[PDB]
Amino acid sequence: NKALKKIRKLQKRGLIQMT
Amino acid sequence: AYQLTEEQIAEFKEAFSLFDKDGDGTITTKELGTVMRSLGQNPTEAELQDMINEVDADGNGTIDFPEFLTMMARKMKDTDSEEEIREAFRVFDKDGNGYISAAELRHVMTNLGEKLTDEEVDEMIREADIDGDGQVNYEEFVQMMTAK
Ligand SMILES: [Ca+2]
Ligand SMILES: [Ca+2]
Ligand SMILES: [Ca+2]
Ligand SMILES: [Ca+2]
Ligand SMILES: [Cl-]
Ligand code: NA
Repeated sequence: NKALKKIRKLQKRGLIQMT
Repeated sequence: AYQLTEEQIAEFKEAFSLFDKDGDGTITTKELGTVMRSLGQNPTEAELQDMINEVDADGNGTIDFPEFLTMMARKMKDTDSEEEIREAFRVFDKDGNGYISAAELRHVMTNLGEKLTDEEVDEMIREADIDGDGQVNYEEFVQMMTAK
């Protein structure tokens, strides 16, 4: 749950699109 | 759709700052490369330059904040879309072998600015690892990322 919420955080600030 | 709210702008600034480590308001190919290398990738200069060229409206060779947001507007989709989930899998799978390991997950999360405790890592891997091999494959990853 907490790790997943952190993954979502990375997605919503565009870091997956950048990397 | 994403909105330009104070909160969202702040999130985008956090992402920009991850790359712009000298705080000069521009992201260079060097800075892109440093981040990618921290994730187990080693893109060519050509690949890095191509990313800049996508939004480099003034042709100065670097990405500024407006250009970065233009990229985000163009690229960013739902967190549970197929293409965002596949791209997320590729990022966590540092070596491209088709499985995310605990070591990979830990490494990628900290280098992207969301450090996990070892307990958070083990918990995520355990719960997502349905086939019991200790690692997370793409199908397991999809399940983890979509399950509500
Ligand atoms: Ca910079
Ligand atoms: Ca530019
Ligand atoms: Ca791997
Ligand atoms: Ca597994
Ligand atoms: Cl606002
Ligand atoms: Na506000």
